[PDB]
Amino acid sequence: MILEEKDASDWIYRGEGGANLVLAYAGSSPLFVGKVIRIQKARRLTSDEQHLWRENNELISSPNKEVLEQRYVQNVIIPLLGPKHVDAGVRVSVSKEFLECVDKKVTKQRPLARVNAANVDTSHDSALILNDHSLCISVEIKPKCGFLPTSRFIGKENMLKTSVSRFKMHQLLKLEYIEISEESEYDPLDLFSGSKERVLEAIKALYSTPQNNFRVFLNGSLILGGSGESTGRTSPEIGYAFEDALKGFIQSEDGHRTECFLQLVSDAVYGSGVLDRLLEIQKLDKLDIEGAIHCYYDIINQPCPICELSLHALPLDESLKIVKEYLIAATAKDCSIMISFQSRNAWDYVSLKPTNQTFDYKVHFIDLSLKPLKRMESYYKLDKKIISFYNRKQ
Ligand SMILES: [Zn+2]
Repeated sequence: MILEEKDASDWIYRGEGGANLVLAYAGSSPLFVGKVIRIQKARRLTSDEQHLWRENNELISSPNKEVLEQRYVQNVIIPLLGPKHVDAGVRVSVSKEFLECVDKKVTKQRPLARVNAANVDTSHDSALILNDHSLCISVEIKPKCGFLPTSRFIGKENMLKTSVSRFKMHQLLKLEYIEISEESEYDPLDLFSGSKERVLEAIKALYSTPQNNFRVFLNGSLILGGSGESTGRTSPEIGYAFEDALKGFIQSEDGHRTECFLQLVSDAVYGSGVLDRLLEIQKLDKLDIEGAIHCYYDIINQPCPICELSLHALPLDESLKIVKEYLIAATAKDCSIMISFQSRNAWDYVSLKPTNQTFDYKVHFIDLSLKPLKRMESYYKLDKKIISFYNRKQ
């Protein structure tokens, strides 16, 4: 396997983040049918991190960020969340001339949002081939953190943290900085509750105010939510079009499909059990950032600007493990959930009782980033800004 210039006519632009481009397969080859390709963009491990991750040697010995992320997903994440819901991808060889071709294609096809985005990195010789999770109604949920901290290291001035989800508090700061059109009714505690009624309530809230937490795809094309944490509450107009976009797929009368869809997503999520395993990893944040931040300053060997005498007394081994676990928690807190459906016709699944319909589903965790050690400082600063603002507004 080696991709090159004539193969580049087989891939269409799908999307991108800050670091990677995603192209979908448009060709015919039984090899890449239902596959996407992840290509590194140009930009322009540290020893501490190498010391922090020393346990997993392959990770520290990775020659580039692509390999680093794959092995983090494969070697650190998969043992925690299980292979069933995580696709780490298959590395493929790529030629410089393939990449140079993809470059020209991306600059011509990128949406307006992305017209000045970074070039493809043409020095690279590898890309990642992954299953297309959109291929089918696809539902992407960014759930955020689903528990309330109880930590001893949370001081008396910050006690609302013990009472009010980090998400709900953040909404107020977002609304202050004019980043959202209004407060979302979504509560992660509901979604992670293990309660059927509460999950459905969460899904309805996500549908109503998607922000950047709820997107729905038809065959990989956005039919709800999308670019705009800033885009507002689902309007009559948007609601109506979405209802119609569901026609044929959900077999109910005009106007009733949306409610069946929401039920379907709710049943899939609760049924799958995927939130429980995710919640466990979020809870690898055992101390709260207000605890874990002290351990951080002991790893980078610097006086602590926060000072918790006992956290600084720990042996180095135990500090490394705590930050390590916080950082893995941070992956789980910031990942997304992709639920893919297809309807069975009369000739893992969910049923709708009024419809008499059946739906295959698959669930994957996506967006599983390795968090750089240094980010602890910004984890702390954001945390301090969130609570003081909520405190100030109470
Ligand atoms: Zn300290």
